[PDB]
Amino acid sequence: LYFQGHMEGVRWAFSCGTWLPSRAEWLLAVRSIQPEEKERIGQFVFARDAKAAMAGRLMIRKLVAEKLNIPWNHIRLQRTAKGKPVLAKDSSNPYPNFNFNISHQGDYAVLAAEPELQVGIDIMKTSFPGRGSIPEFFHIMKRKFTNKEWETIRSFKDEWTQLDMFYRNWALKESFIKAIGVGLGFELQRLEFDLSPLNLDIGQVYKETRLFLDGEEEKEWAFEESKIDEHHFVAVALRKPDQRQFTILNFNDLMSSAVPMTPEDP
Amino acid sequence: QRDLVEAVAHILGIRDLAAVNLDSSLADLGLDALMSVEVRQTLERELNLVLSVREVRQLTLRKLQELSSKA
Ligand SMILES: [Mg+2]
Ligand SMILES: [Mg+2]
Ligand code: NI
Repeated sequence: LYFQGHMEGVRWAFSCGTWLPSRAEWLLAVRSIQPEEKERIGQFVFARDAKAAMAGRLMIRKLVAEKLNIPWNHIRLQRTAKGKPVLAKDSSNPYPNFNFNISHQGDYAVLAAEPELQVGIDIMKTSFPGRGSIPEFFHIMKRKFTNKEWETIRSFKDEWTQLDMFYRNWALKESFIKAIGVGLGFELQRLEFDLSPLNLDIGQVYKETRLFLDGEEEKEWAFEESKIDEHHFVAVALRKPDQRQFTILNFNDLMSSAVPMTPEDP
Repeated sequence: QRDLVEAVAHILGIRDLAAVNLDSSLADLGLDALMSVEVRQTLERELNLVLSVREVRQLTLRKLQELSSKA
């Protein structure tokens, strides 16, 4: 393959929670994604969810279009049995290990992609829980973190910090879950993270948090933790198939390589 | 308890819910992974109902109004 070109990991964020597309721009977006994905996005009752899903899809296609140089119209995205987006086996892809993943919680849709490292991502906004109080919420969530994890979570007198740590510990678990592609069906209590360092500054990728699966350290797993802003935590779980801050994209970035896929339809 | 419907609305981050088709699925209303865990833990403790993920995803709010009335 003459036009080789060494590929590097991608870390993109898009603030969909403050993206306010016009009828025209949405329709642009909607036509730029795959038919099945259109219909789905169009089933979401709320802008919040539809925009996230949409930002997610536009970002994957951008990533493949740009990094794999497949013309957007010919990007064949699919999904594993358990719902993970994957690129079709038929290549335009001499990166057999090239994989990616998105998350969309809070105001952002984030995406990681790597050429070799198999990867999972999860973003989480520290927001007051939708039902009940924090303590109540944490109660509802007991069965999902280890005692040591909870001691760390309640180790802070401020319930916002507590929530911060909870969402962090959660995101770390999802990144891994999404990395391995398994779904909700994975007893999250099997996973214990040693959250390190406790206090994370914005504008920095922390690689120090190590994981224990079933009490044995999962030494084959790196975790990249950042706060893309003061309120969103992002975990990127990286396994070997055996520095880079997130880049805030805007709409035109998302569409830069877009070609319309589905026809005109009122 | 009686209005579990609200409790899961609030879990979904929906408020009022007067402006929500009760026939919308929880998926369509934006059920997160976290939300999923909450809703499922709520229907356990409140309704003694353990639901598949698929079940919870396809739960309508009307289908909730049904499941609390029955008691
Ligand atoms: Mg698509
Ligand atoms: Mg770029
Ligand atoms: Ni409440």
